[PDB]
Amino acid sequence: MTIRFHRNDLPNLDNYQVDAVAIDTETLGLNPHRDRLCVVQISPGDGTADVIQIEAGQKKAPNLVKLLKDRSITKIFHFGRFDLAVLAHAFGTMPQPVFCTKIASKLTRTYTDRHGLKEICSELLDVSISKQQQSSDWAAEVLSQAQLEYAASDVLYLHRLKAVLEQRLERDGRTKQAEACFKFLPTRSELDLMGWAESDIFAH
Amino acid sequence: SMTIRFHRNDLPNLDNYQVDAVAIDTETLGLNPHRDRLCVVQISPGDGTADVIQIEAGQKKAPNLVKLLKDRSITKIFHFGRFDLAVLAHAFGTMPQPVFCTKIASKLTRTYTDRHGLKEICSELLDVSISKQQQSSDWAAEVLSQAQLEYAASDVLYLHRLKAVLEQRLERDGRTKQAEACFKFLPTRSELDLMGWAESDIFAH
Amino acid sequence: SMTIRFHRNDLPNLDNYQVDAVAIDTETLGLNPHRDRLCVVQISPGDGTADVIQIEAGQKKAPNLVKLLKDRSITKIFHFGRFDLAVLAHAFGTMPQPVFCTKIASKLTRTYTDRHGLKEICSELLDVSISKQQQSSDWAAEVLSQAQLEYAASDVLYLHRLKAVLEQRLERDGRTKQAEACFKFLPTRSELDLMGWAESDIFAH
Amino acid sequence: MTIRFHRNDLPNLDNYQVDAVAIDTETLGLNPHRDRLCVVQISPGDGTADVIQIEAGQKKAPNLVKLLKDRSITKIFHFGRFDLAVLAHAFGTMPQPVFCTKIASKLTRTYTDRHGLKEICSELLDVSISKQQQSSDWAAEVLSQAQLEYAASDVLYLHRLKAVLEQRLERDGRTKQAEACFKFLPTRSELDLMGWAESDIFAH
Amino acid sequence: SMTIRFHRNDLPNLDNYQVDAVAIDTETLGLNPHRDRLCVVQISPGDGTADVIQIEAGQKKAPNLVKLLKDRSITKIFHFGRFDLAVLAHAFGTMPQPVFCTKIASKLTRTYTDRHGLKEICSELLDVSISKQQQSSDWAAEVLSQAQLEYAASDVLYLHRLKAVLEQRLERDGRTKQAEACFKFLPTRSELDLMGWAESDIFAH
Amino acid sequence: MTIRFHRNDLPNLDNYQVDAVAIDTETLGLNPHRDRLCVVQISPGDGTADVIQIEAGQKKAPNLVKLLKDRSITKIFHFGRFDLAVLAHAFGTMPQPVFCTKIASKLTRTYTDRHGLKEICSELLDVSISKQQQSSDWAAEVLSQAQLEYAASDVLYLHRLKAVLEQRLERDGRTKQAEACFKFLPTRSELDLMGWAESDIFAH
Amino acid sequence: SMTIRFHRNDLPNLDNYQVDAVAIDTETLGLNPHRDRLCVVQISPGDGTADVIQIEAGQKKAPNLVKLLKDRSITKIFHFGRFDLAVLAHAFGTMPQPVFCTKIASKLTRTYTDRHGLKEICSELLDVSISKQQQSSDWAAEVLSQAQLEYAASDVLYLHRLKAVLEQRLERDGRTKQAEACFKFLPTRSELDLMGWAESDIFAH
Amino acid sequence: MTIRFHRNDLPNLDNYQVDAVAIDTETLGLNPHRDRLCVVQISPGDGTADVIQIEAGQKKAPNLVKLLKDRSITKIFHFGRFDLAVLAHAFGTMPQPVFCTKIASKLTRTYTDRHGLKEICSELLDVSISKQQQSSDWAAEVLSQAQLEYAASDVLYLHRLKAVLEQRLERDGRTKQAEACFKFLPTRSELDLMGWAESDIFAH
Repeated sequence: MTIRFHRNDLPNLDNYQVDAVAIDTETLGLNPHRDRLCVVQISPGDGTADVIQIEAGQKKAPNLVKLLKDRSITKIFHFGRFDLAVLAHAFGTMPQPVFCTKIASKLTRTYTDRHGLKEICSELLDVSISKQQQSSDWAAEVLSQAQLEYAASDVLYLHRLKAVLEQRLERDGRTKQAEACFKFLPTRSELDLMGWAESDIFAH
Repeated sequence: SMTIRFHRNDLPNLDNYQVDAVAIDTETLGLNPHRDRLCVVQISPGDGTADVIQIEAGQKKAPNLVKLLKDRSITKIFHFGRFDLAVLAHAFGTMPQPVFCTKIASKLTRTYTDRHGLKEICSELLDVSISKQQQSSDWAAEVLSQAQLEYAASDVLYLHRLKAVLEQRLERDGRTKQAEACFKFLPTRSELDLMGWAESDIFAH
Repeated sequence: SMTIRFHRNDLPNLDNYQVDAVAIDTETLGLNPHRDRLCVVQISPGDGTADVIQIEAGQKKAPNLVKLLKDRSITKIFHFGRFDLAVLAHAFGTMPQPVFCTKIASKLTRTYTDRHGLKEICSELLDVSISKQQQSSDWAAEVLSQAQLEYAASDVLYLHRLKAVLEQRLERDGRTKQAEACFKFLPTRSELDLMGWAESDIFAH
Repeated sequence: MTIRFHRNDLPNLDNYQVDAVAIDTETLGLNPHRDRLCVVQISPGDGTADVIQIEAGQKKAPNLVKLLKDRSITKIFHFGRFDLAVLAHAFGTMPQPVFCTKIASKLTRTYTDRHGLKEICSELLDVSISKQQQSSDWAAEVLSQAQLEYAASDVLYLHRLKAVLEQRLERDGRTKQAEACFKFLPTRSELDLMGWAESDIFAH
Repeated sequence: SMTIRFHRNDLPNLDNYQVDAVAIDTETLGLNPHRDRLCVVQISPGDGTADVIQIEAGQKKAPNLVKLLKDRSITKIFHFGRFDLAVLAHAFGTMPQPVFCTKIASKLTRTYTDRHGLKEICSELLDVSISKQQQSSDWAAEVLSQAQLEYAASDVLYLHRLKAVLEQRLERDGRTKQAEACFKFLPTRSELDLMGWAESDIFAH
Repeated sequence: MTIRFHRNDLPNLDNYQVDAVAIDTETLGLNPHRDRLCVVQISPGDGTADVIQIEAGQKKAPNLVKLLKDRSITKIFHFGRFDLAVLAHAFGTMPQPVFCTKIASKLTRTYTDRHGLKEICSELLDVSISKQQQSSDWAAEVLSQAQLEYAASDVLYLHRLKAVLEQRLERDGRTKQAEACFKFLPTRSELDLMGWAESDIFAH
Repeated sequence: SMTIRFHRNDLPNLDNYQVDAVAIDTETLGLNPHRDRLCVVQISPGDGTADVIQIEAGQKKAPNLVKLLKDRSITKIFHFGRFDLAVLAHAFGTMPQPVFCTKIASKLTRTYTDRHGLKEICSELLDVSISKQQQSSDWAAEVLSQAQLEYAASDVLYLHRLKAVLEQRLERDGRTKQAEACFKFLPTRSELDLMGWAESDIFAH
Repeated sequence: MTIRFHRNDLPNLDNYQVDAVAIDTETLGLNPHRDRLCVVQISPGDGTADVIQIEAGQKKAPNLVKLLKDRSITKIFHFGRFDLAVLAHAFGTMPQPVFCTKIASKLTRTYTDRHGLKEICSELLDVSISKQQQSSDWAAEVLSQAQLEYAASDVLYLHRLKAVLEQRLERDGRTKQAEACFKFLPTRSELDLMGWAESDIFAH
């Protein structure tokens, strides 16, 4: 497991001369206004990962933000709706464009209600990772090796999941609808930050 | 009279529709577009008049209406947008765009209430009285009554005026861009309903 | 008057019942056929008149009524079919057939509403006003009031007219064969209720 | 396990000179209008099974359809309400007459709320099979040996279950009511396709 | 007037209570007997008159009332039996018995309804109009209004008449013995509420 | 395990010169009007049990009924509300007087919501039995040794449970209330047969 | 008239507020203080008059009002205390204290009801008629109508009178100290709502 | 495990010359008016515990009550809302001031809904204890060694949990709000005894 650890930000973009990046975050909980960003994990898709410890009160991360702003780079998430809100709230940039493997799973894996990251890693790639846990204080001053490996596992496979899901979207005729969902997803996250996190804006 | 113009099948021409936005609603046999056929299309150019078009069973074409639905320079205004877009696309094969939905705009501006129905916003924003949506009409009946024509017309006669108020409120409260993104997605939301996700929020965790 | 004919125990003969379809309802002491006895049978031949028959406690026979229930050439029309078939079979030992149920027919045609009660369909389809089903009558009382006779009669006076409208709608919307299969199954649905499955949908996954 | 694999259709009816056949299907999910038919599995009741891979867009299966139409052949299902809708939607013929082991179980095994196929195979026959899973993309171009065996297991025991359930229906006095349920079941499936899949048509 | 007699603390004597059954209700500060004190006891001998007794804060004794509660030759009739028995036992130390509860009797006879409130049965069985139970009175107030005295009296003025009707119906429908066993258990049901099982059905599986 | 098997009825009351008997039943399910009585199991409290197979349509069991009618003999149940209804429906006699170990548990074991027979056997006596199962067709013509042992286990310990629960009722001051519950229980079962099985008659 | 005084932004001075307790309510764009801005502050000194203060978008200061909110010698009386304290602290940076909440006091005294709204207690305790809280006003509108000023004033004109009654009842029923502890905690309850626990009971098991 | 067992009360306060004590109780169940106090367990925070068996009808415990009344001694609980009500009901003194580790957990461990004592002992201290059980009659005349050890485990770690939680409250900026919750908690328990145990007094 090739994991590069950083404080605050990537040191440069030497490993990020790519057209897509895989991103996840760790926080103090599910409420972005209450629960601060603690870790950003990111992978170029080459089987390596960067795990970035974010300090309390940290307002800037310029190299990461360059990637988030770069419209030629697709930001891949599984927890897209959540992570986009957390990243926009932390550093002021709503990342775009995006691909969400959970939305893509919902639009292709029509035979199940299980769309978690552990499930799709196992089913689509035969890769074993941990489910999302509730046992870590991610604001701890020192993150353990186990925590770095957990964080890295959440981004090491997103490019490969996206490739499979793209094939299935084309096979079953839903590529254009998925793309429209991805175009809307940054707004869905903005609406969550604005005060509609518990409302489906499209409900009757 | 002059307020309501009744037609069979389609608009007769587009003389009244040389406009930048039209207001649309539909009447059907119920809430399931695959089971419940389109029965009426009601449309207004925003001038205080309305066209009420009776749609026949099995009707696959309505070329003049469809020109308006396809015309990207004309905004199609709805209150029941998610539903009506699915019904219209299923009936005639064109997903209307671009759109403005007064229900979504109400949800993003009238933050002090959970009541976003058409009767409520007509009364609150315009002091206009209309009927709530009813469950008492067989809209596939051979003969539509004058009361039914008036009910259908009332659902489109005020949408331009509501849109004007709601646009001002979206700008005042800083939500114009988010509303526009919702309107851009709405045709896909309706497509997903027709495809089999009508009971699912695609953005749920 | 001439509209309502009151009887004890049974019809006196079948002079008014030389017909191809009869309309039937019942009054009981409540919703549980094993606990709550049959108290009234109301029946109409479809000519704007009704017979209201007071049933005694412990009554096991009603031969003239039962001839009609058994006669396969006479369709028994109900609105409360699932319930009334169970009550009648439990009381007199004959499961009536064949049947037409206006509630099932309403569910298969009035696809724009969730309101399928008898008062609603009488008003909507016929412009006829009747009372909704009430919870204020001890139907086992020794004396039935004129108001009670009128209420019971109103539940059967309009079923032929409702059936005519609903048959037309089933044909219009293409569901005649499915409705007929529901009517064929309904006596078994009522038998299953009496057997102990009253709270279970036998077709559930 | 004698499994005969086929593409599209049975090649002939040489193995189907019988009075009853056992049928199940695999699909992309629970919504017949969205989720296509992917596999038809069928057994003559002799301890063998045919597993038929159905192509995307496939409109015909003439030998299978002959069996579905043949009124002298009872079609046995456990998932009857679902499979009848799927088969009618795929090929245009509503199979009849039918026997449903789940309905028969509900009418005889009055001491339990567990009416799944795995449960009744174990209880009535002491046979072990897998429960219905949510881990298979049945639209995959190549089905695995494990998938063929899973599909075959769903039809290999239905004749034997029907024989036991018929004895219990007669013992407890419910044969005629069960038969009326089987006569109505094709209509129940038609009503599902027509738009009433979430409604009990007999509710008050 | 002569219909309502108002008293402080207790009945003045038992001149009006040389009877075989009395009708009782209470008013309190709410539904929790440990928190919400007894404020009024209303009682009638069944002759169309009622005594309304204001109970003081901290009152532990009411000897004349308590003689009636203890007297096993006098049936205490309630509609709100489960509640009032707990309140009275908590206030004065005597669990009243024997009892007849018109609500339980209604549940065992009026099998055609889920409405077993006092206003409903007064109207249906006697054609008597009273108020439903209200939530607008501070019954611990220093001064009780004439309207409050009339409300309290109305809750006991009709219980003998209801009991007579309900006894006849219990006999007609064959449930007298089961009702009597319910009445025998009711004081224990009230004791169990005071002991800490107020939210539990002790007979649940 | 001393188990005496019988068809239809006890042959005599030689083992029942006692002041209390422990009783349970097996049936085709939870609805006494639909689901017939199949087994009566009974113990004198001496570590032995009688298991009585009841035939379809059986209307009499005179020796058992003598015990049910005998007012000098307490009938002990754990499933009292159910078993009393089943026995009264089968043979025409509502047993009395009774003691119910489930009611007694609810009135003493105030620290738990678990009042099943397996739980109280383990907690009060350190005895291990099976929980109530849903896998047996109790109307089968031949009951297995395992079924006889299961049925016997349900009555072998009720006298001992009653003795413990009586001590706890006296310790915590609830003997009189429990006795009133036991006096009412036959009526509660009658009301179930009469049509109130789903209603708490004491509800507001 | 003299009953309602209208102001922009703040009170003009504190001539009417040389008092030991003030009554306060607010109007906003909705229930979420982070999304829905403060639009009106209404305040009364308890003399049958009220000040209604229109708050501008983006307003961060209201120095005269804030002096009252900060003054520990002045009790701030609310009915909607938990909400209004959060709104006021979010708007101007001061958490008002000390406080008296008539809703909490009602819950601790009116133990016979689950209705603790302002309209209900005004009617029951004072025989005063006001409107319930409405969902029909855009309180951020440029122009507030006379009817809106009257509605806002009615929410503060009676709080001193309600507090007087409720204080007497708290003493009568022995709950003064517990109520005071609730009032002391209430500002923290409002802070916890703003911090992200608005949907959580912090004292739940 | 250093456990000192006592009947009725501490014999003296020789082990309690401390500024904070850790307390829990065992009872006959969750309703303080119905279910009597059976055990008080208390620790000075030095790795020892006192387990005090409380008799039926016991009205006094003067040495324990001295600690409960002493305003210079913080009473630490995990089950604070419950234990405060039980102690006040038993002996007449509402303990104050208090610290509740469950409230402190809710205000710091924002990434989880699991705030039980077993969970926080494991996560914050790597200490293993049993969860709260429902298998003990705590009114038994003789408590077992296992019961004494269970009771002691509930107080041996509360001082250490409080120290960790205080650090987290300061780190995340919630010390003052937590202190106000602790000041209100005795009133919350009084309101439970008064008749509001099922109501959130702050609800709209």
